Amino acid sequence: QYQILKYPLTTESAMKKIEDNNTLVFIVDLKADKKKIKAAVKKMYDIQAKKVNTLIRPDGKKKAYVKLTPDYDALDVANKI
Amino acid sequence: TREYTVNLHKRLHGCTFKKKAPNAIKEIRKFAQKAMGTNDVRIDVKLNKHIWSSGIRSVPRRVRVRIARKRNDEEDAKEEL
Amino acid sequence: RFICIYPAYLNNKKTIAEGRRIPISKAVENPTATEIQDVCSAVGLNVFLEKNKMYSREWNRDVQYRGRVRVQLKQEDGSLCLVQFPSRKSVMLYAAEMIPKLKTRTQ
Amino acid sequence: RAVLFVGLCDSGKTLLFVRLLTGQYRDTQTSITDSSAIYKVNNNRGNSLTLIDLPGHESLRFQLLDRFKSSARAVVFVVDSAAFQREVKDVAEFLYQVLIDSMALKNSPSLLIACNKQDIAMAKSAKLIQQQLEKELNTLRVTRSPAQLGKKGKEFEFSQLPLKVEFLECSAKSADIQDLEKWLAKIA
Amino acid sequence: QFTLRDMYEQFQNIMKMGPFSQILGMIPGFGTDFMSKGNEQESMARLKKLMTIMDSMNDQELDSTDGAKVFSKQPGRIQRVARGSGVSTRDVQELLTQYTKFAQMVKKM
Amino acid sequence: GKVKAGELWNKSKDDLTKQLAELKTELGQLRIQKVASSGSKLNRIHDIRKSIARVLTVINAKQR
RNA sequence: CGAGGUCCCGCGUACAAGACGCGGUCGAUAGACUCGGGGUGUGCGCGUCGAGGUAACGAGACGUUAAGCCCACGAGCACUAACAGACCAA
RNA sequence: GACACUAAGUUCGGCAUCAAUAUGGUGACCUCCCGGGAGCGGGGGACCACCAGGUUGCCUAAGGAGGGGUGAACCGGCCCAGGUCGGAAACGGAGCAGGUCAAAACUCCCGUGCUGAUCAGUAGUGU
Repeated sequence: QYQILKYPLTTESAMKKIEDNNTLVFIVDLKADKKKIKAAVKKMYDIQAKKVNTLIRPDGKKKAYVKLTPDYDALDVANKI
Repeated sequence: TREYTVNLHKRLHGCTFKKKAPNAIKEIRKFAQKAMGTNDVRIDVKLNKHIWSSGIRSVPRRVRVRIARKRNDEEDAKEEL
Repeated sequence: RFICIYPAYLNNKKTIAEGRRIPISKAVENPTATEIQDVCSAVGLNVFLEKNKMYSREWNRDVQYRGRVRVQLKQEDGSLCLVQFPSRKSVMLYAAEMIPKLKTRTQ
Repeated sequence: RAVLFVGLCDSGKTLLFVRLLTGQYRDTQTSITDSSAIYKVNNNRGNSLTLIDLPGHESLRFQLLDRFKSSARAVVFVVDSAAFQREVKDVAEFLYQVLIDSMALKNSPSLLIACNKQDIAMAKSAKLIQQQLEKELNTLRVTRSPAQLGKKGKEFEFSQLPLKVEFLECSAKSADIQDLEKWLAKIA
Repeated sequence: QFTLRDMYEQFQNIMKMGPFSQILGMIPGFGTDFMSKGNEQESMARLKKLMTIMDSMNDQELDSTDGAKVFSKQPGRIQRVARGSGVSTRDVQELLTQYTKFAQMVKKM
Repeated sequence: GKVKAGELWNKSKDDLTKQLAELKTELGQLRIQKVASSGSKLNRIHDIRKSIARVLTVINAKQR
């Protein structure tokens, strides 16, 4: 069975999104969509997902931009990994 | 460092008229190279503008050029007067 | 109390001041402390090789160029070990002559 | 110390020299050697200077300027103001060497350009002679076939020189040498 | 531009501030076990030996934009430096390689 | 490797699940490290996957 | 063992390449500048006039102006560039 | 008037500037010994280069044993830090860097020899 989340995407752009818009970026698989990404994220990091935006690639994976609630706020969630 | 009157422009009539300006620029370079053995041929933009004043086709018959030699190796730096 | 024999002593490629002790006519190409010991030990001479010692007038630091050889001339009582070997010159020369014969050189 | 009078032939060196020493006129011929004499200055202390008149002939001018230059407290370069227009190039060329010689000296002598023969009608003014000489020395420092004149990138002018340089007008024919005796007093 | 003389000078400054060394151990921010043990005496003796090798070099080699290059084109120079400093040919090439790595990072600094 | 098939069958239904959720965690942390470049030891992040597969296979064979 | 020649440089009475011809400071070979000789047809600006229009404004006319602009020719003129130097040769 | 030729003048480079010797040095190289456990200590011959001031050849139109410089990564000589080598040590050796120099070499500037070029245009003679 395949897992939803693959690994965090760490990049300059992902950092700006974390710091300034408070979102988290992940590599998931291709067909997780989008609900599944939202749920998976919650249950893994104990947070409230407000929205998910998804893109196929190219990489052969899928990228999900997951924005969290303001009280969750995100710099911290990412710091523990 | 001395002031010199470049004809050789007269020679530029031996080339068709729509291209006299580039021929001019070459003649000035060769004039100052010659007389003036110790003279490299950097042409300050002022000279270029002088020749191109009435467009590519209508170069003057003469230009007065102020030129300077430094002595060692043979350079020359040359401008309009 | 043994004596000292540095390859510089037997080197025909060295000048006087560079450490040559025998006439060029008798000197040798590039004697190695090893070869020196190998010909001395094979004549009945008591000798040991000081592999790492280096001759003071030897600017080079390579191997073929270093080492020292020690031979016993007299015996504690005084008698020479081998009548045919009074002096040091005697050994140097004897060596200079026998090395160009070592199989390893005629090869 | 010595005051050297130099200049082209016929500029009036010997007559000025005579006028300064006697107040009179005298006939002269082209000079073939230098002549000298003591001059008591017009100021209170009345300092004495040794005026030295040097031949202007090309074959003698530099040989004698070299011989006396290190003894000079001052140099008076005499110019025929009436013949200036035709002689400009010859004047500038000689002055050039005089400027150079003067600067290469430990204690540079003070230098005057005496625009003589003003009594003649067609005489160019000292102002105009200075102007044309600057323009001319300006070309000479380039064409001249290491001490140099002023700054290479700026048009030559006497003020750029590491030397006291003055211009005045005069006439050796009594004469009109008031300013000259004033200057000689001033530099004594 | 990091020359061999520049490296020589940095080595002088580092050795100089070595003793000193007590005060440096009395300042926080250097993590746990700052300078313990104990390899500061041996480490400095090393820099000094490299300095003695550069003492056998000349001004051209020392002020060259790339001192390692001056020895690549004229390997005879390597032999001289080694003779004068009582060191081996390999030791001089080692210093040269180290200088190369040092200068690389200095421009990367 | 470090976890054999016999040992998986040895374990109780509850121990497989506990072992399962354990392997997942090791995996998740390996992927985090790999994020975030992972210190390691490639042979294991691969073994973690196969281990998990075996457990699931056994859970199925045994009926949980 | 140096007569001449090639290259070179500045140009053509020559010319598709090549060739040919001339000159190279003992110089007028080319350019610049000035003048001569030529082509157009009177410049910008300003002044007066101008049908008129309160005025603003105003096509245009005259004067300054044989002007202005221009030249692939000639002359004067070494100012600039023909430097520097190479090579072949019984 | 104008040109030539000899003598000759100015100037910047113009061109050019021996040979063989004694004595004492410095250096290099070779060759014999004595002493010594090494680094070495001690002593005799030979050759070459150069230097100091000193002769003479019968030597050239001139030719002085003049005064600087540089000394090269090493590749001239000295003094040689460090390090290196021999040594238990004392010391000694090879020696880079650095410094240095009557005495490797190479170069200038000086009287004297040739010698380009320059400027003068005088002295005579000739056309």
